[PDB]
This record gives sequence, structure tokens and C-alpha cells, in this order.
Amino acid sequence: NSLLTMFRELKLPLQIEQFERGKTIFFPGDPAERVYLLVKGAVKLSRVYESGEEITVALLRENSVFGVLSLLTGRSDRFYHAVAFTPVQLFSVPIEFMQKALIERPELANVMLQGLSSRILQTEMMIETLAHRDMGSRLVSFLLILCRDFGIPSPDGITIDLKLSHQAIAEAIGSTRVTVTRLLGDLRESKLIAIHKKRITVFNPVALSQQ
Amino acid sequence: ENSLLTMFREIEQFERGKTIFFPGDPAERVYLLVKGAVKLSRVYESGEEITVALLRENSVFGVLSLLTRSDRFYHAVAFTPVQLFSVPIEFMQKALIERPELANVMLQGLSSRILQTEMMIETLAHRDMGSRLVSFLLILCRDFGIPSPDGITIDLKLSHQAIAEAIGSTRVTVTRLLGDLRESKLIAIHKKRITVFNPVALSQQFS
Ligand SMILES: O=C(O)CCC(=O)C(=O)O
Ligand SMILES: O=C(O)CCC(=O)C(=O)O
Repeated sequence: NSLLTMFRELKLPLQIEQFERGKTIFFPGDPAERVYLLVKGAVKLSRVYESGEEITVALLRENSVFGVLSLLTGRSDRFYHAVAFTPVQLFSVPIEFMQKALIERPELANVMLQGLSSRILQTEMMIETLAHRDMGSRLVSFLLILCRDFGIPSPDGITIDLKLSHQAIAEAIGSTRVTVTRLLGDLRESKLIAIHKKRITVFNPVALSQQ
Repeated sequence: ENSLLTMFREIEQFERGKTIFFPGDPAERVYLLVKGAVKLSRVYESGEEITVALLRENSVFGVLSLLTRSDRFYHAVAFTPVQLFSVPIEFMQKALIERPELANVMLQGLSSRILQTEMMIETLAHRDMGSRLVSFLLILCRDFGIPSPDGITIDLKLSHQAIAEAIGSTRVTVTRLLGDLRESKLIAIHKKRITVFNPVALSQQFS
């Protein structure tokens, strides 16, 4: 909760911004002039290669601070591509307002420090996921992250609340569409997960951890 | 600048291989790595290890403590000989509440670690093991590189096993790929240190 209440107040109030699914929040090349708080939805940070291929660096969940490059002072240019993965609501602030707002309303550098601490650890989770030698573990590991980040209770289990193309999954776990199609499909038959409308449900993740 | 030094100081020596913290430890402290390299690892009891982060100089770590306690789940080790400052949370939380101008540097410090961890994702993201190696080697050149006529010398005693545990591979493959890299006149291993000639050329391998 806390982060919302910090950002909002940052003399006139801060308006929430809407972003349609697929709309860019920032392009590689833009000046890194801003910090953001993702309020609702999912934002995908991606690295684009001159080769054409993209890699997902982070699928960020709600109440996440991002754009964090702007805090490094000296400005700089974005090198990642920030996109609304789902429909997105966020606050953005120019860097300077954050410097002062933190200084003055003192309690809340602690909220930003916790916000940023949260992000470091989450990324380190993603590394652990990407390091598994066998791709199936990666998938399961990734799916489990998506359950606690985007999971919504169903009668039939926990349901990752995202339109996830297999291609999307491919670009996050460092694989290809064909492999993930086969792995998923083999978790479907194993009665370990279920898929409808591009959304995945993992039964008893507690269990999926144990196998 | 760095100036994180200048905040923290208001030093501990650690021997190559000594533990800074183990899983099971309480998460009661924050650290600033002043000199050397610290390796955060995840131990898959039972048996093997995976490197989550090789941290370079002037890095804040132990960051779990800032989440308000908990227990460490990673293993913090002096990869080289290490100099660091450590502070209990309470002194640090208090300090930041009493003197709330020292937060900007911490915010930049933590931002940097996010950006650096994201690099390691770019690396492990590659499907091709050779690209991972090159990607990883290049990071090590920025982070631990010394200058050198034709390129850059990673200033670490790096076992191939170490490299294996960072890039998600095995010792046999690293030793092999380094060979192919070497035999292409792209790196050298002299007095136990990897030197990568003309990295910028090689960094165009990606983009
Ligand atoms: O992880 C983030 O917050 C995005 C990184 C960033 O700010 C950039 O690439 O400019
Ligand atoms: O990345 C770090 O700072 C170390 C993570 C940590 O503090 C822990 O595992 O307890």
C-alpha cells in the first residue's frame, strides 16, 4: 500500500496515467528523466537486439517502482523498452520532484528503499530461474513466480492473470516457442496445469514445487 | 561519483573464501563492499551451488534487511580478499530518519544493483552458451577489468567451475568454449587471469 500513498502526494496532485495493452512507456533512446510506480497491470521491460530478437528482462507486478535508471545522477538514455503488457495504470514523476519530495516528507525514502530492495530480490529470483540447466524446471520456476505475482484464486486452483503467449514465455525463460509449447502441453496432460483463453492455471503450486 | 563510502563511514577485513553470511543467519545488517568481490550464491541442499551475483566495489548488499526480521537464504562469501563496512539496520534506519539526506545515495546504490542484476538476466537469457560466456566475460571487464594494450584483464582468480556456476553451465563446456575463444585469438589466459582483447569489437556480437 505505502508506495501509492507516497507517490500520489508527489502543490497539485499527481494524476494516474492509463496505458492500453501494448502501448510503450519508454523506448530505448529516450532520456531517462523519470521514475514510475506501477499501480495496476503488468509492465514488461525488454532488451531489443539489432538482430530483431527481444529478451524479457522483467515482467513487473503491481506496486513496483521502475525506470530506476533515472535515480543514477550524472542524465542518461534508456536502453530497455518499457511496454504495457496488460492494460496499465501508473504514476510517473520527473526525477527532481522525487529528490525533493523524499528529502522533505522524510518517512518515505524508507518506502522507496523497500521498493527498490524488493526489485533487487525479485530479479535475483529470475536469475535462479534462468540458471536451471533443464528447460522444464525453468518453466515451472517461471510459472510459480507468475502465480505469486499475478495469481488470482480459481475454484480449480491458482490462475496466472495474464494473456501469456508461448512466445512471451519463450522470451522470459530464454527458450523458443516450440519448446515451451511442448513443455506446457506436457504439463497439461500431466494434470499439473490447465489453460484457457491464453491464461494458465497451476493446480496446487505447493505440489508443483515438490515435483 | 561513488560517495557511498562517505555516507557509510559514519572497515572489516575478510579472507578469500571467508563467509560474510550463510543461509539461516538473521538478516539484521546492510553492507557496503569497499574493496574486493563478493559472491552471492544459492545452495541447493543437498549438493550444488548457483551464483546469483558477483558484486563489485562500492556495492550495497545484504539488501533483504531493509524489508521490515527475516532469515538469509543466500550465501555471502569473499570471492577475493574483501574490505567492507557493515551496519545494523536500526542504526541505518534511524540514521536515515534523523538525517534524511543520505537516502539519495542509497537509492542510487540500490538502483545500480537493479540495473546490474538485469545485466545478468540479459546474459543467462541467451540460448547459446558461447554468447553467455562472452556476455559474462564482458560484464567482468567493466566490473573487475584492468586496462591493457590490446584489451582488458579481468582482475579475478576465476576457476572454470566458478564461471560454470555463474552462466548456468558445466566446467567441461567452459573449458572448451574458452579454448575456442582463445584459439580464435579473442582472449588470453596469462598468469591465471583472463584477458579479453578489444572488448568493444566483441560487444558488437550482441548489439
Ligand atoms: O528496471 C527498471 O526500472 C528499468 C531500467 C531503466 O530505467 C532503463 O533501462 O532506463
Ligand atoms: O542481494 C543482496 O543484497 C543479498 C540478498 C540478501 O540480503 C539475503 O539473501 O538475505
